[PDB]
Amino acid sequence: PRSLKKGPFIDLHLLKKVEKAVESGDKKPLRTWSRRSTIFPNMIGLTIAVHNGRQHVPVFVTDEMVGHKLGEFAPTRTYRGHAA
Amino acid sequence: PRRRVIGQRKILPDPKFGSELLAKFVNILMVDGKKSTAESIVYSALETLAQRSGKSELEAFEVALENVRPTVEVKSRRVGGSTYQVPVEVRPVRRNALAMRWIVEAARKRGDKSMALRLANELSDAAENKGTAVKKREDVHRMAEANKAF
Amino acid sequence: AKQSMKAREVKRVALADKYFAKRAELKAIISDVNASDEDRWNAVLKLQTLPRDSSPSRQRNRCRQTGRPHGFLRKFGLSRIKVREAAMRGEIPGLKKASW
Amino acid sequence: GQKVHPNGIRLGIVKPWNSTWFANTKEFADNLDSDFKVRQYLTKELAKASVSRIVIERPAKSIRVTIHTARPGIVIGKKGEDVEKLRKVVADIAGVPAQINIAEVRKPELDAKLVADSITSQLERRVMFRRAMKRAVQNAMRLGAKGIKVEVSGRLGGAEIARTEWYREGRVPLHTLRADIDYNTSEAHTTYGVIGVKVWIFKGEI
Amino acid sequence: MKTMIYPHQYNYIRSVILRLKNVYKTVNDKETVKVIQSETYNDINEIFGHIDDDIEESLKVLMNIRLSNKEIEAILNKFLEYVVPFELPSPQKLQKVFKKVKKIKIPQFEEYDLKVSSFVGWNELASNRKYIIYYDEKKQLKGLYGEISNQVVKGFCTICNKESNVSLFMKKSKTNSDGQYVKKGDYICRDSIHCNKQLTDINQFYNFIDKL
RNA sequence: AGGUUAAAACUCAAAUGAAUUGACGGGGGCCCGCACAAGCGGUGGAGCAUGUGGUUUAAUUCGAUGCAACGCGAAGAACCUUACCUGGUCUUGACAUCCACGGAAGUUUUCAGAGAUGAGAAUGUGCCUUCGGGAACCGUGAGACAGGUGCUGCAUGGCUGUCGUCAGCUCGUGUUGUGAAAUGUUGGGUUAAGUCCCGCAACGAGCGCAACCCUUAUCCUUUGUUGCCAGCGGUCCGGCCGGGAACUCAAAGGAGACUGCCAGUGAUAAACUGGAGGAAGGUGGGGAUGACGUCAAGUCAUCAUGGCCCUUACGACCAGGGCUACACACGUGCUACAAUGGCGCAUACAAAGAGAAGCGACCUCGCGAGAGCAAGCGGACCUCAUAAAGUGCGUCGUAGUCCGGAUUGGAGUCUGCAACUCGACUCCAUGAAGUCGGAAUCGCUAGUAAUCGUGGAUCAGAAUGCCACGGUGAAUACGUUCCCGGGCCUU
Ligand SMILES: [K+]
Ligand SMILES: [K+]
Ligand SMILES: [K+]
Ligand SMILES: [K+]
Ligand SMILES: [K+]
Ligand SMILES: [K+]
Ligand SMILES: [K+]
Ligand SMILES: [K+]
Ligand SMILES: [K+]
Ligand SMILES: [K+]
Ligand SMILES: [K+]
Ligand SMILES: [K+]
Ligand SMILES: [Mg+2]
Ligand SMILES: [Mg+2]
Ligand SMILES: [Mg+2]
Ligand SMILES: [Mg+2]
Ligand SMILES: [Mg+2]
Ligand SMILES: [Mg+2]
Ligand SMILES: [Mg+2]
Ligand SMILES: [Mg+2]
Ligand SMILES: [Mg+2]
Ligand SMILES: [Mg+2]
Ligand SMILES: [Mg+2]
Ligand SMILES: [Mg+2]
Repeated sequence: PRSLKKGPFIDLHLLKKVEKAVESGDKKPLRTWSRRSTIFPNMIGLTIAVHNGRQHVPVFVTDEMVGHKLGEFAPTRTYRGHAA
Repeated sequence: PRRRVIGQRKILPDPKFGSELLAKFVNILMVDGKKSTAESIVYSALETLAQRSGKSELEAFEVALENVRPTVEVKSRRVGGSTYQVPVEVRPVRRNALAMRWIVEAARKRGDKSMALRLANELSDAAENKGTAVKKREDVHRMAEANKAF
Repeated sequence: AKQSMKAREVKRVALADKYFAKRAELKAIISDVNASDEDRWNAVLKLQTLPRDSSPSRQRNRCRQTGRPHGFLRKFGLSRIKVREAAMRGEIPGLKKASW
Repeated sequence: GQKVHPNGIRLGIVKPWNSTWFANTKEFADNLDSDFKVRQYLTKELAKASVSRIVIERPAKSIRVTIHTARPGIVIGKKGEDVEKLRKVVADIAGVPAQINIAEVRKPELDAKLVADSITSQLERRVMFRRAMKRAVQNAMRLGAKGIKVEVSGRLGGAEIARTEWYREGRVPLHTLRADIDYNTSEAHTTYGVIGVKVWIFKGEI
Repeated sequence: MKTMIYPHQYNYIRSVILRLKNVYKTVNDKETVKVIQSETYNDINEIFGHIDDDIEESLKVLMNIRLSNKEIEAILNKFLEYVVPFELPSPQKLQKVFKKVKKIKIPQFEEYDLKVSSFVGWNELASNRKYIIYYDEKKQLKGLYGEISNQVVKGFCTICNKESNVSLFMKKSKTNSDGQYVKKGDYICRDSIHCNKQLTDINQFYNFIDKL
């Protein structure tokens, strides 16, 4: 994965959004296209809607989710089974 | 081929025993162009054969070959709705070629740990006419005898 | 290629030249072990702000005559089809059919 | 089947390169692009000049362009006015000091490019394709070509089905490398579509 | 495949469905209702010719006396799918049709409108004419421009045979060398789209064209 | 049994005879080709890589489909690419020309927005200059127009596959035939070859064949550093140094192979067979080179182009997604199934190639991938860069293993704005199928197959593919009865 020397990657717009939400209080789910952004400890307790390409999927950040990209919790491809 | 312009290729004699016959055998035993590996196996096998035989390696090799060598073979010929196996005399060079090939095949099929051991045991069995390679020669002769009419 | 596709490439080359110095500096700050973690963090965020087209990676080599995105040769700056045509006409110096 | 480009195969044997300059990989592509632009400009500007071949050389930092034309005067202009105009534009395109040399082409009937350009012009003028082809063959043989071949392909005569017709006189030995074969092609843009002309001219071995 | 029906046919289907339903609303005698149910059912079947399962389902809902207007709308929407839209000519082709009128301009026509358009007509204020394009029995596109009256009066429209706000439309014959010309026309709806929706018979429009 | 005499309605625009050019035959003759035979190694079974079909999907972009589609266009899809989908946007416009009008261009920054972009601020304000000005380039407004990887490869050009590097295909004139046509081009020998000779109502000619071209095998001449070190001198033992131009090698120019010589055979022929010499022998080896034509074969998505269609959208811009889906079928590969091997340690012998937004040594650090530092080298100089198989020694002992390395968990490295979907690589752990593959099927005649490594293009990164380079190095060809294809003649 990303080098440790480089540190964790997050999109600046998301970082600002998270900080604004934390200060404000409980907020309506944040809408982001930044699937690549890593989930941070500050995000815990905030619902972030991540784009799957066709729609934003609401994701409630938890402690376990920290250290993972937001994209992992939103599925891009839809499969309901072959000949199902 | 149709042109029949094929010519013989020179074969260097085996270094140790100075035999072109043994050099051919190495080439038959050789796999993936690894002549040195093949040469080591042949020389090891011959030594083991010589100790048990109490004869020179080349002499012992020749005795094994003599038993395995086939005088006559059958070539298939299609006549009408059936195919006829036709007995044909084997040329002296081919006799040697078939014998060596059969011994190598026989050695490989044996369950001894090393190829050198497998080869030596097969060569010894060939000398006493108990080898699987000798059985092939017997089978080839038997088939030819049956088809003698053709 | 389409005229737009050729236009896109020109923009990407232009932006890369504009921010070449800035990008190099920022990347150096992140690379340096001695640099403070705060300094690195600020640099990372700044590099994101810079236009994506500024990145040299975004630029894709195209045939200069046709703008073809595949079969490019760096030596001639042309795709295989145009290289062949020029080679036959003798427009490419020193280039001939090779047999060995 | 398909055939090798006659000039391409003979390049470095009996055929010279149009561009003869040395560059490293860094500058090789840039020179090719500049050469293309210069040739493109000159061809458009000197379309009626009966230009056959443009030789681009790059001595030192300068570019020397030699233009082979059947009609040298019209390229030169009056008191070298036209050539000077060309030089200034070429220098701008090249980005380096430019020299323009004009070379007359004698026996324009024996030049493949000039023949091809003539036929295509006639086809656009709606001259019968057969007549244009035959005359070109006849003209070259009179001028002393050892052989000539002319091929015209496309919707000939505005026919819905495209066909290829070829006329050859004398020897045209394409396989012989020492044989000097002048080859060039021209496209005729008509209301029916594109008609392609190919001309081979044999000028003797070696 | 889904049945294909003309726009005028769909308008008839809508009319008969509304008529059929109104019987349920008014008529108190089941016997009389039943007679009309059968008549309408046949008429809808006749237009479709072949009825698919979707049409059959709709027909079943139609047959029920408990049919509702909301249900009718849904049934109509399904029937709209069966309808085939009017084919707009290429802009070049349109100009070829209106050779006399150089640089003729066409307004954007709604896809639904096209689907329900037996004919397409547009009015230009500067022209003071109504430009009508339609496909005849031969199915050749026919384009005609005739003067439309600025005054609007309430009367039965010739094209649709329905009382509506109508403006007199006159078509001029080709001018002779003398300069004599004959204009023949009748009152028609000012809005072509409204008239199209009103029209249930393609023949009525054809008759109007014959009069011109 | 039937015979004989013998209609019509109706229907078709031909039916028919002879001969001609092809094609075809489970007709004939004669040759030939990895065609068979003779061999060697595979594929079809396993796992994995990759393409395709199908299915699925918002979309899984488009094209290629017997041989001659299927590691194909694509010499390299995270974004870009991208042509597709979803959402957010723009309409003389992302890209041109023209005109009017206002601003040098630009340079640095702020906020909002996923971004596109919009609202701002600040700083420049040049260049030419008949102090009329231009044109530099930003704008803004028209409208002619732009734009389209949109459709038709069955409208086309160009280019390509294919039969097939097969030996064919033709024309002029003459002659024959009422004519389509024939002759030449057939015949006797011969060749790899319509190659050649001889004969001959043909006489000639052209395109093919061959040769001319590149490379490899031998030698000579010139040149001698960055390459070489025979004879010397000296040594730090290293061509290392002073030297030598001998040798290797570099790369320019030459020589050499011609059936030339010799013997036999053959029609006092062409030619063939053997032999000598020679580095090389009869096409010495490899390559390039592909006739007239065939398949309305492939490509309107390289490009160009007739026609058609869209033009506030079928054009253009941005973010995210997809092209990587997965009940399944197939093509092509990679790695295995071990002991002719695995592993450990020690130790030999290449060629070819690439490099400045590059190759990067040494040294230091990390288990390692790497990191830091930093030479040299635009290169016979420096770097990539380690050849591997091999060989010696030790160990394993026929086990699903000390075989195999899929899969997965954890921890990292590097490139890149960014590796979630969806990179490569490393470390630790994990340790699947597989024990040699049904019917069937493929390649190969020698430095070949097999096997072993090495490099390059594309490319930020991303090869089991592709292209190229050396190492080691076989088996077998009796032969033409048979199978298949091809050429010529005849029917
Ligand atoms: K009759
Ligand atoms: K297999
Ligand atoms: K074509
Ligand atoms: K003739
Ligand atoms: K006759
Ligand atoms: K087109
Ligand atoms: K996948
Ligand atoms: K593979
Ligand atoms: K396979
Ligand atoms: K990735
Ligand atoms: K790379
Ligand atoms: K025949
Ligand atoms: Mg790229
Ligand atoms: Mg009777
Ligand atoms: Mg398999
Ligand atoms: Mg197609
Ligand atoms: Mg993409
Ligand atoms: Mg075609
Ligand atoms: Mg010939
Ligand atoms: Mg040749
Ligand atoms: Mg086709
Ligand atoms: Mg995108
Ligand atoms: Mg794909
Ligand atoms: Mg022949």
